[PDB]
Amino acid sequence: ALLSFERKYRVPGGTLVGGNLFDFWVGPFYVGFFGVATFFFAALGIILIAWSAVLQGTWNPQLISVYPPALEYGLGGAPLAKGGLWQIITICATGAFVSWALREVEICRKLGIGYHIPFAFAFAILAYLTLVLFRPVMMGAWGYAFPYGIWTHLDWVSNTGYTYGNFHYNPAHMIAISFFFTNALALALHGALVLSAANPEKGKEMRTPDHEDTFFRDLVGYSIGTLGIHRLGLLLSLSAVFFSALCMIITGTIWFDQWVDWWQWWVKLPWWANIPGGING
Amino acid sequence: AEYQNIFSQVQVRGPADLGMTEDVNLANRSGVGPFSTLLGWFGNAQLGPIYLGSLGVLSLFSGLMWFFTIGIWFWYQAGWNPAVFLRDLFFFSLEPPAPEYGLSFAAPLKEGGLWLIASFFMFVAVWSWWGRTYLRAQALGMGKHTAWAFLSAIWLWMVLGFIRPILMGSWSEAVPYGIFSHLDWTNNFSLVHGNLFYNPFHGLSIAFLYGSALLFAMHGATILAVSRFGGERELEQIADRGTAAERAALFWRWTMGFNATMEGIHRWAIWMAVLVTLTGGIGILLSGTVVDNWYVWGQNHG
Amino acid sequence: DLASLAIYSFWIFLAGLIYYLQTENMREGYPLENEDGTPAANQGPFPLPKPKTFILPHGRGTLTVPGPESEDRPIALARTAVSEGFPHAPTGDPMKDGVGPASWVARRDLPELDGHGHNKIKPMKAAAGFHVSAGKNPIGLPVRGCDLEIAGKVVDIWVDIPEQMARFLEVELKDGSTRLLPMQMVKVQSNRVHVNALSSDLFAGIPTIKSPTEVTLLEEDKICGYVAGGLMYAAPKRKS
Ligand code: BCL
Ligand code: BCL
Ligand code: BCL
Ligand SMILES: CC[C@H]1c2cc3[nH]c4c(c3C)C(=O)[C@H](C(=O)OC)c4c3nc(cc4[nH]c(cc(n2)[C@@H]1C)c(C(C)=O)c4C)[C@@H](C)[C@@H]3CCC(=O)OC/C=C(\C)CCC[C@H](C)CCC[C@H](C)CCCC(C)C
Ligand SMILES: CC[C@H]1c2cc3[nH]c4c(c3C)C(=O)[C@H](C(=O)OC)c4c3nc(cc4[nH]c(cc(n2)[C@@H]1C)c(C(C)=O)c4C)[C@@H](C)[C@@H]3CCC(=O)OC/C=C(\C)CCC[C@H](C)CCC[C@H](C)CCCC(C)C
Ligand SMILES: COC(C)(C)C/C=C/C(C)=C/C=C/C(C)=C/C=C/C(C)=C/C=C\C=C(C)\C=C\C=C(/C)CC/C=C(\C)CCC=C(C)C
Ligand SMILES: COC1=C(OC)C(=O)C(C/C=C(\C)CCC=C(C)C)=C(C)C1=O
Ligand SMILES: CCCCCCCCCCCC[N+](C)(C)[O-]
Ligand SMILES: CCCCCCCCCCCC[N+](C)(C)[O-]
Ligand SMILES: CCCCCCCCCCCC[N+](C)(C)[O-]
Ligand SMILES: CCCCCCCCCCCC[N+](C)(C)[O-]
Ligand SMILES: CCCCCCCCCCCC[N+](C)(C)[O-]
Ligand SMILES: [Fe+3]
Repeated sequence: ALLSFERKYRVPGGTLVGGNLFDFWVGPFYVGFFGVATFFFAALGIILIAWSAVLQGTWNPQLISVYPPALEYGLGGAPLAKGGLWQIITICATGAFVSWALREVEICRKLGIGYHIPFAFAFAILAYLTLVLFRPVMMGAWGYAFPYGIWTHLDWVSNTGYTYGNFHYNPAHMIAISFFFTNALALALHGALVLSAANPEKGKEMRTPDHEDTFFRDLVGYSIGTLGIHRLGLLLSLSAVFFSALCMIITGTIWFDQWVDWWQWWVKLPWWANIPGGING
Repeated sequence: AEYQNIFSQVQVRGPADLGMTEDVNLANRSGVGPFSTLLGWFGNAQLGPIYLGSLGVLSLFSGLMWFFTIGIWFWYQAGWNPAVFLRDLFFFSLEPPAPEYGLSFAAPLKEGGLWLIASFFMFVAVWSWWGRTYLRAQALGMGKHTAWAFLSAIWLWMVLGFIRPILMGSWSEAVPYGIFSHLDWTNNFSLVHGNLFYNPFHGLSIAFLYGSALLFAMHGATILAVSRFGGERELEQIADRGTAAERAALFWRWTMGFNATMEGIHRWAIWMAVLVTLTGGIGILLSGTVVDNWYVWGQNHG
Repeated sequence: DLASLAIYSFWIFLAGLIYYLQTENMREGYPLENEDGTPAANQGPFPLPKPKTFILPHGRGTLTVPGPESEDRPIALARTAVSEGFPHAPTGDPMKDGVGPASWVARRDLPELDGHGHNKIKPMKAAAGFHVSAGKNPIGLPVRGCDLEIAGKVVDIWVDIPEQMARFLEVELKDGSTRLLPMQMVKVQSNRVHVNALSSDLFAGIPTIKSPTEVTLLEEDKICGYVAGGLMYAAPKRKS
């Protein structure tokens, strides 16, 4: 139940709520007040999803789907079977995610580490909340949120995107994708670098960080370094999610036409709008 | 508040670092570039040196030839007009030959031949750049992990522009050189293949792409959270576990009930990333060669 | 159908890969243990991988993992409950005993070496010709604790030579001796360096180094652990 080095760290303290009341573990898992809160929220939500499955008449995981209120409901309540369960399952989800972050904070405090992890997690939560809470509220209806189903959530992404033409043309979307791709590029490189040093050619000694700087300078003429690369991956992946949330919070609210047409502002700038030749003249 | 280690508070500089020698031919190394105080709030201030050599030069020249072949076409499409060039920059496109030419190199310059020349220069630029990631590791006695990882990205690239078109019977299947037009190609590819959301490899590719952002947010965050115990010194923590690596592990064990090591996280890392373009390349390669319509395939799962 | 075969095959590959990844990540800290240090009954479904050996540079030896795990130090803690899964209370002063958030690992009592075999970390005065290139120079500033009392004064920066970064501040105490404070645990301001983790009276307790121009992996762990530990254990004097 414990890693070989673990016991020296399992001291009392760090909790945010309840003092010593929930200061304990179950196997490897820390509990705390927010472990209890997460369990409650998650269990309710799972129960409510299962109830929704009964009301839908299916126990197939690829068929179970929980849809938000229809647009006609606006921002008010809906009968359980017609959007109300979705509404409650969403409260539970939010409760579970935030509780999970806050339990992470308690773990940080016990372990004497920085709060970077739950801070990063909060971006994922905010992106979620953008899709199910902020955007629907700004657009005036819960029905704009995505449904909870494996395949039906994909129908919503497709339908939402095509509502605006080819969604590729959302400029915020473009920046988001750029961070996602750059992140995966950097993850591959960080992964490969450290391992190429720790696992050198057969029989050779482990290489040093000096060798890692050297390699990358040889290759591209720059090396960010060992602190920098962990700063970079954090930034790239959090930027990806930030611009994801941006690209959606602005769609159906400040811009709601075909995203391809937004780009016309550049083409119709007075000093070249009318010059013949090219694609747009 | 607590200092968070996103930007450094104090920069230090010493003699330009010319790096490890091992088996590197030092004749082929430049001297240092300038030092960037700006860069140094976040990462390393030092620029260069870089390594030249014959493959380097080949790759670089070939890469510029690619870029300029596309740029020439763009100017031409702009009617040599500087103001039209900028206005229509994202609308210009260098397109492959039409289907009629199949895989032949017999298409006229203005109708595919230039695309082929651009593509030729790209092929040698990339592959010679790959040989470079291998050789720079070799010369340093390092493992070949970078070149192995680069190969997974190369696989998707190769599938899109070379393998798939060859298997499909024509260069007209390949991707055009242009900002907006590469996007339209992407949208059209999905439409014509029954919606890629029904391609199980596209779905995996997404899981891994999102997975990379999850994992690098996790790892980056963790290292910064333990940088107060020298956590980013990953190689010495591998060789001699410190409290940084133990608190990192235990953070995750307590949270989710399992954890990594200082070496193993970097194996989770490399695989999460390479799996993106691995599964991706397979999903695209099967499209139109074995499966016409993913939706249809999905209805039979076969 | 070929695409069916491919996807079915990929799932098999992926299960094998996860298996490989999980076992690779068991090269430290396993086998699992009970709270008394003995082998736990339930190890889970993943077995330890075949050992690998890292050749350490500069004749420092090898490391083989997995291998026999031991703390190699006393742990001043005791059970607070009659069953598994509860916290273990410090038996003495957790700051001095090096437990909880103040913990340290028994790393090699030698300095980290760069690629040439030279000490990785040096005080700036002994590093040619390293100097502050940007940001406020902390050398000379008074060092204030979370109690808002002056604990000492910055007399140097310990720098990472191959990576050209600040790693510690060397701080002189009322008695003329010095301590290292990790760079990540200080706020450099225009008129002071502020240390949130420690009140002034805990500065003397910071583990000292044995040679004044080098620091060992072991000494680094004790310093960093001790200073991090103050967040939890100095909290009575903060009040912030
Ligand atoms: C036909 C469809 C359209 C299109 C439709 C749109 C639409 C619509 C959307 C996107 C969004 C995205 N698109 Mg798009 N887009 C398409 C073309 C693409 C292409 C491409 C190569 O063609 C790419 C790369 C992208 C990529 C992008 C990303 C930038 C972004 C999704 C990531 C994200 O928001 O994560 C953010 C992360 C989350 C939301 C997850 C958070 C979950 C956490 C908090 C909790 C989960 C815990 C729990 C349930 C786990 C269970 C417990 C178990 C134990 C594990 N799009 C086409 C053109 N795109 C989405 C977006 O930006 O959303 C903000 C979006 O809504
Ligand atoms: C982010 C932008 C869009 C989005 C667009 C897409 C697209 C496009 C795809 C997915 C796909 C995935 N999405 Mg989605 N989807 C979004 C919202 C989410 C949310 C959420 C906000 O809570 C969740 C839980 C999921 C989860 C799912 C998974 C079923 C699937 C694999 C993702 C993955 O590996 O992620 C990376 C993270 C990890 C690798 C960690 C592992 C955690 C995963 C496996 C969580 C599983 C949860 C699921 C089974 C529900 C469990 C809830 C239970 C009741 C507890 N999506 C929004 C609406 N999603 C892919 C798919 O194949 O769908 C069929 C796919 O092609
Ligand atoms: C309307 C659009 C379609 C769609 C059509 C496509 C198509 C088509 C493809 C993808 C593919 C992908 N899609 Mg999709 N996709 C859509 C829906 C989405 C959504 C969503 C709705 O939220 C998401 C998240 C995604 C996500 C993704 C990615 C997982 C995947 C690309 C991975 C990658 O890293 O490529 C980026 C990496 C590369 C391209 C490799 C780069 C290679 C190197 C060698 C290039 C060298 C460059 C160098 C020469 C340039 C020099 C410049 C430097 C300064 C030196 N898709 C919808 C359904 N998608 C790809 C895939 O594999 O699918 C199976 C793909 O071909
Ligand atoms: C911001 C950058 C990226 C990121 C970072 C990130 N994610 C995080 C954290 C961080 C740093 C972790 O600390 C935390 C973690 O513990 O990781 C293992 C986590 C986490 N990110 C997770 C998943 C995840 N993150 C996502 C992605 C991202 N996370 C971003 C790309 C995605 C995507 C891209 O779709 C997924 C699916 C979990 C593994 C974990 C959080 C686990 C958790 O909150 O558990 C508490 C609650 C439960 C156990 C389940 C509650 C169930 C609900 C009550 C009901 C279900 C409702 C749900 C809305 C239905 C969804 C249906 C789907 C079909 C759509
Ligand atoms: C496998 C997952 C991800 C991945 C992995 C990956 N990519 C890789 C690598 C790996 C590990 C390599 O090691 C290699 C690399 O060297 O990285 C730094 C690379 C690489 N991936 C790159 C880009 C890239 N990767 C992509 C993404 C991905 N790569 C996936 C997300 C993408 C996307 C998302 O579309 C892009 C575009 C390059 C940075 C690099 C490959 C370098 C290369 O092949 O170069 C060939 C061409 C040239 C040498 C020059 C081209 C000409 C330029 C257009 C002009 C620029 C000016 C010039 C540099 C100045 C010179 C002038 C002088 C005369 C002064
Ligand atoms: C300012 O003006 C100047 C001219 C000075 C500079 C400006 C230049 C400009 C503006 C250039 C712009 C470049 C752009 C916009 C290009 C971007 C292209 C994109 C987005 C690429 C996307 C996809 C690329 C792929 C998938 C290509 C794949 C290529 C291959 C796999 C190579 C295939 C090999 C072939 C067909 C050759 C066959 C030869 C043999 C070996 C038989
Ligand atoms: C521990 O080593 C790490 C660093 O420190 C030595 C880095 O320097 C780099 C390389 C940094 C760069 C230039 C990012 C590459 C991606 C882009 C944005 C093109 C990697 C991969 C890394 O692992
Ligand atoms: C709201 C979505 C429905 C919840 C799905 C339940 C999770 C079970 C795991 C899904 C795996 C699918 N599978 C392989 C069983 O078919
Ligand atoms: C992808 C990052 C690009 C790095 C830029 C390349 C910097 C190399 C500097 C070499 C110049 C040396 N110098 C000053 C003698 O000319
Ligand atoms: C490196 C290990 C990470 C593995 C993550 C696996 C996520 C599974 C995603 C399900 C994809 C479903 N499907 C059928 C579309 O392929
Ligand atoms: C992709 C779905 C992931 C769900 C599985 C979560 C993995 C947690 C495993 C940790 C189990 C720890 N323990 C000791 C209770 O076995
Ligand atoms: C795709 C991500 C799947 C990761 C979950 C698989 C590993 C979790 C269980 C590991 C067991 C931990 N344990 C019992 C050895 O401590
Ligand atoms: Fe790392």
